[PDB]
Amino acid sequence: DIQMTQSPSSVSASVGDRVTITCRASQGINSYLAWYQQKPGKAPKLLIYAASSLESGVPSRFSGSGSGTDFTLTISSLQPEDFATYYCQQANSFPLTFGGGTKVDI
Amino acid sequence: VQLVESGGGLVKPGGSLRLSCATSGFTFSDYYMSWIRQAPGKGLEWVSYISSSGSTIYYADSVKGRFTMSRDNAKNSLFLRMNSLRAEDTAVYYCARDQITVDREVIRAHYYYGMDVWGQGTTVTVS
Amino acid sequence: DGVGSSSGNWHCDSQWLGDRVITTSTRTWALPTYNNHLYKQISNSTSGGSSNDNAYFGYSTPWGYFDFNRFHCHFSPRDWQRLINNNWGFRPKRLNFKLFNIQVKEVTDNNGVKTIANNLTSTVQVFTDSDYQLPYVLGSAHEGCLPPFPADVFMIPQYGYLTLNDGSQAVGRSSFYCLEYFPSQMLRTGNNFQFSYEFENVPFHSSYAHSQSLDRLMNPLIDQYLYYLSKTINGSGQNQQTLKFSVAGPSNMAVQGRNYIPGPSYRQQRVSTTVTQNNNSEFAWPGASSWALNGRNSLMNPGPAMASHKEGEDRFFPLSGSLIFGKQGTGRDNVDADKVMITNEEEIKTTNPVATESYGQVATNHQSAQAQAQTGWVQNQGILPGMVWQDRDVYLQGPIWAKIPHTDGNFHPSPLMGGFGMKHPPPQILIKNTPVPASFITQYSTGQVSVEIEWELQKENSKRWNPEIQYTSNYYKSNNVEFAVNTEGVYSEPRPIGTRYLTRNL
Amino acid sequence: TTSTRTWALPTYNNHLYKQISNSTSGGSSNDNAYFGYSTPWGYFDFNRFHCHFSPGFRPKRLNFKLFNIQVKEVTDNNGVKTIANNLTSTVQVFTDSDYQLPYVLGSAHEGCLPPFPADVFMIPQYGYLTLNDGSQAVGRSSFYCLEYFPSQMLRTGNNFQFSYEFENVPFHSSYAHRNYIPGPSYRQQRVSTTVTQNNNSEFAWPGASSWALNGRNSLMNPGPAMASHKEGEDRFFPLSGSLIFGKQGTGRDNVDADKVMITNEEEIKTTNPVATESYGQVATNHQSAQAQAQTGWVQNQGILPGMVWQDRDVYLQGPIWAKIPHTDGNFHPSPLMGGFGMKHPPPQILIKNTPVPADPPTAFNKDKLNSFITQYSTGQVSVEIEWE
Amino acid sequence: NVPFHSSYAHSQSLDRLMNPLIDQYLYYLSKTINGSGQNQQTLKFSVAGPSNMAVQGRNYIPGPSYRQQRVSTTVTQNNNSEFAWPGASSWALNGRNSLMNPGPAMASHKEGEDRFFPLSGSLITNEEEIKTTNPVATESYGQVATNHQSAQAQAQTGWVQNQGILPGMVWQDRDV
Amino acid sequence: DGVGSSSGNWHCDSQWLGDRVITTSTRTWALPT
Amino acid sequence: KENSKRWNPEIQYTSNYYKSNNVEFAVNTEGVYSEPRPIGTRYLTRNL
Amino acid sequence: LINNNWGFRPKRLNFKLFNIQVKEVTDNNGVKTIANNLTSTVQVFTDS
Amino acid sequence: MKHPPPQILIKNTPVPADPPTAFNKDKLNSFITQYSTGQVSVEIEWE
Ligand SMILES: [Ca+2]
Repeated sequence: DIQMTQSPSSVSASVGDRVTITCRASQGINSYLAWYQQKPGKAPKLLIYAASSLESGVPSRFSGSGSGTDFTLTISSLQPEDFATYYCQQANSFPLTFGGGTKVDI
Repeated sequence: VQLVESGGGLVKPGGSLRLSCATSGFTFSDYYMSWIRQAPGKGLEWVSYISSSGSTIYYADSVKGRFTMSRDNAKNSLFLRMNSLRAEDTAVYYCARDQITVDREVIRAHYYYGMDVWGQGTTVTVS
Repeated sequence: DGVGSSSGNWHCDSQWLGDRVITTSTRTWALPTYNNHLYKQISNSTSGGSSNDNAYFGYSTPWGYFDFNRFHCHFSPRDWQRLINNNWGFRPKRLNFKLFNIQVKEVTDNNGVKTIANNLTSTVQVFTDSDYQLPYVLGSAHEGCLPPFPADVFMIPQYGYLTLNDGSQAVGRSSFYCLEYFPSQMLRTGNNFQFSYEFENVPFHSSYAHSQSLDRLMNPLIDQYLYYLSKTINGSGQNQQTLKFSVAGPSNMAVQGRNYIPGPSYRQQRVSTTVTQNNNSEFAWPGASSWALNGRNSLMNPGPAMASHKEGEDRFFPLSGSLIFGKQGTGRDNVDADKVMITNEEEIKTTNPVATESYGQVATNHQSAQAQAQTGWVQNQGILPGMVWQDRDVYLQGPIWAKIPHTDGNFHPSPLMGGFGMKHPPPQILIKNTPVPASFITQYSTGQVSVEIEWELQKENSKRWNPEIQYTSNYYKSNNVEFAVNTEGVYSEPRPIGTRYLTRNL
Repeated sequence: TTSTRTWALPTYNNHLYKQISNSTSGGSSNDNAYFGYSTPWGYFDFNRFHCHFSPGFRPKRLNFKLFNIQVKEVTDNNGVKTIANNLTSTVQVFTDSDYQLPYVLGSAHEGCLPPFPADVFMIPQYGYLTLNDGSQAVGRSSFYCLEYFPSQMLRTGNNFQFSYEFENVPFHSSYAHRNYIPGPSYRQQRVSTTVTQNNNSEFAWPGASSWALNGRNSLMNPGPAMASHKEGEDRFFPLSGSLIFGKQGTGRDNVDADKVMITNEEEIKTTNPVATESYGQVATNHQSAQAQAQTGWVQNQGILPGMVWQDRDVYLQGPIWAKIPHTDGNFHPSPLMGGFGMKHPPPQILIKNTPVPADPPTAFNKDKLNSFITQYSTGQVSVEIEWE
Repeated sequence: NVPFHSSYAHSQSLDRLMNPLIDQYLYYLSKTINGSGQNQQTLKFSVAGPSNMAVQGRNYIPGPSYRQQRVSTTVTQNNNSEFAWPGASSWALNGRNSLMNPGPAMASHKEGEDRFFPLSGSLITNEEEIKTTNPVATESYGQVATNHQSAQAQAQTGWVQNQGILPGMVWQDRDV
Repeated sequence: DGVGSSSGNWHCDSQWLGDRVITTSTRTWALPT
Repeated sequence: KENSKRWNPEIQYTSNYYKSNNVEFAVNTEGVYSEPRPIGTRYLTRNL
Repeated sequence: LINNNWGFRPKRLNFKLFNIQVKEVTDNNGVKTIANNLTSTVQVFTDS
Repeated sequence: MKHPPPQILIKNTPVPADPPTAFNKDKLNSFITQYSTGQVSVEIEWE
């Protein structure tokens, strides 16, 4: 099945910094990629769906791009709320797979 | 929109456990549901996926043949029945729903945009 | 009448009166000069003609034409909802067309800037072919239709036709048509054009779904008086042959005698929405069902009216069986599955066979003590006496009418892409810019076009006790509302809307 | 023709409407799955030829009468049962002339008026089916309450009558007989009345011609109109090809071959293909110096321009009319079990006994009354039909 | 009262009735795999248009067919066997096999081959005029799917030798 | 009138005709003391 | 009568299509009739 | 009514009582019997 | 008022620029720059 890789595994940043998280698939998944942010003790939240589309309610700073094998998640002007683990999942074909995750570090 | 999982418990290996998801705030029949679990200290792992009708169900290779996913439309709830529970089945189990609502007029995959709404989840420990 | 006097108004509304509906649509159009006022021979050779199936020969004309043939041109999404929820049937009755407020323009270019000005003495040639002497291209489901949103200004499509070809070359029987050879009215900035058209009698399109299935029409409480063969053997062993006859009844409903059978089928290959269920090979063309004509293969599209899938299998669709529309802003070539809208034909499952299933089985031999009974699968079945079927549904984005090809014979002329088949459809309406010689002056025209259609309704008297299925907007928060413009002003139709919601008895 | 019979109408389902399905009957099979309702109403069925006839043509007019209403109450004390007249009770009757109810009169069911005028017949219970998914129902399923239709109520002195005019249909052909060719064929398996000629395996269902509709397999019965057998072979009959009638006293299930009457369609051989035989041959290739001309058999054939055919014959015991389903299109609507196809056939005639409750309690209770007086009605029914 | 006999030849063919200059608004399935190799599956869709005219949606289809064996006027092209009767299309009525003559009205031959003629479909008069709406008497009517494709099973088609009437068919009768 | 003649019929119907709807409901009742 | 000029479709009371043991607003196996939910009168829209 | 209308209100009422039946419940020992009483009446008035 | 003086809506009818000369599917986004001026008079009888 299709595997997902997120580099870097973890990242540390200051408020206001620009953070980029990148994950790529073993095989092309078209534009069907979703980004999830999870906070400890809470269920995951969907920030970006279908590679470049931003889920409602989600802040303008969050963004995403890429197609085929390579995808990227970008956070610009990072806030206090933004520190958590982030997962990218390919929604192209079953079984749905998730990336290892990136933990943004204060 | 709200998903509430219940029925999580501590059970010995080989035990049978049934999880439920009570849903409110959205039409239950318009969405495809999926169970997703997260082993402690590890990334989330997809488990099963069921059609709005409940006619079509998909499973992960690991859980195939022992887990049954069911759907009751009249009283909104989603059920996962777990038989032959083994050691690494211990996870926080999440009830989630597809972002794309089922539209009868068109034939399409509903999982393309991911899962917008997730339940709090129920812990399941096997020992 | 005058340069400073408007020759028409903007009439854009629908009136619901009793058993009929009157829709009126006005749009704004622009007419370029095509082919530099020339008739030009075209062929696959100009296109490159990689295959004989795509080989063609024809002519491109300087003329444009008006196409209102889509349902969205005359119906708003609300009006369409009003009609499909409340009515068992509808059909067109009268047609009133108007072309007015003509504004011809002359384009002059100096250096890098182009300056546009009025030309008050120029004319615009418009005529309709009401004897149907020209090739009829309006039943081919082309673009260039009046826009669904009334505030959109649209560009008139160029007229063109095809005649008999041999490869890229023509034959002695091929025809050439000069549209100048027709009488036509010439309009300046004060002239207007109008005509009325009477739809010929057609059956109401059936906007409903059967509440019964063709095979369940029986009384569940009562036995038949017919018998069927229950047992051909008494048990396991040699020489066990016997004849036993059970009566057909509620317990076994499959064996009962029936007066009517489902309609014809031409099997389509099924393709799953979830791709990993599909075969890892290219079967779009090689696995398709087609029909050959004079040595040229043509895909069978959409084909006979059949159910898109069996109950409980929503993911599958016929390879060329259903109508596939585009979403707003979708590319032309090799778009992803999310981009398109694949219509569902499930409402006709009660009386029509599934497009991806065999019609049934037939005996392929004579059984005997030597030979077992053998059955083959029916991949295609023609019309049989005692068949009943539903025509393909019409959609808000879909075509309305087609022209019945003029022939010695036809069967059930209702067009396969849906809508109303007609021997004399609404006539083509041709338009061009009358050339002004300078080599000519670069020129275009702008105008207002209004079309009004009277629709006849068929109400339901139904006695059903429980509530129906209705088309409804979902009530949930969303960034946009369905069937409305977005922040950038782009109107979009998020979904196809079928016509079948209400139910009838079979 | 004019017929008069005596009927008896009981109380079905104890004045209740009830959901039914193959889950209520325990049927596992998917082909036999169904969903529907049973109604307290009964109905009259004269759709068989024997009701109007004793031992070309086509119906014209219809006149129906219901009279001599006698409503009986039944009381049981200990072992004995006492029957008494109830003079104030009513019997409800109406016809569906808008064809708004599911039409069950074309399925060749039982409960028809007796062929012998001295027989007293029991009125059959009315029920219908709706769309089903397995045993469950879908949202498109419709429920009908017949109490929602206006109906005439009859005490013992009241009578009921109405008349119906058959719509134009072609004369039924009752005779026995290149620019033209024989009609279409859908092949049936050939079964022999001499058992030793038959294969020693069970092929009733496995070797039968069928048609699939929404994932369910329906037997092809009786099927398109085709000759039963070639000239000279009378020992063969199509497996699902011909109508089979039971003899008087024949059991319900698994009767021997001598208990049933198998009709033959030998008369239509002149214009129709044999049911158990292939339609013909077609070239399967392009011949050449290296390739021999090859042919293949036509097991099933549809309509072709230039075909002619005869319909299926009608019998004294067979059905008269059917209702053409309401559809966008049809071809040769004449029903396959025989008879006259009609879009507006003779309307269904529905009848039930009005419930008379027992003593209600002396303190108000909101629940519906489940206690009633055991009751039934009986009477005379007459139907008059003009034939051309 | 009879209908007028048609004494004209269509100047158009049933499949070319489209406007050659304009795309359809309908999509077809263009590509089922991304590239060569394992686990490549995808659904790509394209607009039907002038460049590819075979895949466009059409409202009407050619008439019914019952195939005739193809026989050449050049004796050396034909097979060296007696196939007059054995390879001839026929219909059976009450045990007696009747040759199909002339049969349903169909084009005698494809465009470019005038040496071939239907074995029993010809009155040798030529029926090439009706090809515009009618299938060739010696050709299959078309292909149909014979199976459900899957990850295990390739999509399989099969040839239609005879096709009865379908709704939406148009045809020409035989010429006088 | 009399014992053996019905004094009314069963009328359950709904009619839609323009701006008006006519509902009609017939039920069976039992009255104790 | 409703004479709205609203362009986009309304919200309408509808019966859901899904496989279920009973039909809403119908009798069950025992013949008991039941009304599954309370139905309001307010679906169509007006300007304020 | 709800799907296609902005408003409604009742106009005319029409009421009918018919096919009255009066039963008498004679009880002897432990057995209760029901029979028609043809001479009994039912009092019905409306308060207008 | 339940039926106040009605709204009076006005716009300039769009006049497009030169079309591309080869048929395009999209709506026309290029228009001629335009505006309009006029005299408006309203009369009301007061009691
Ligand atoms: Ca549909």
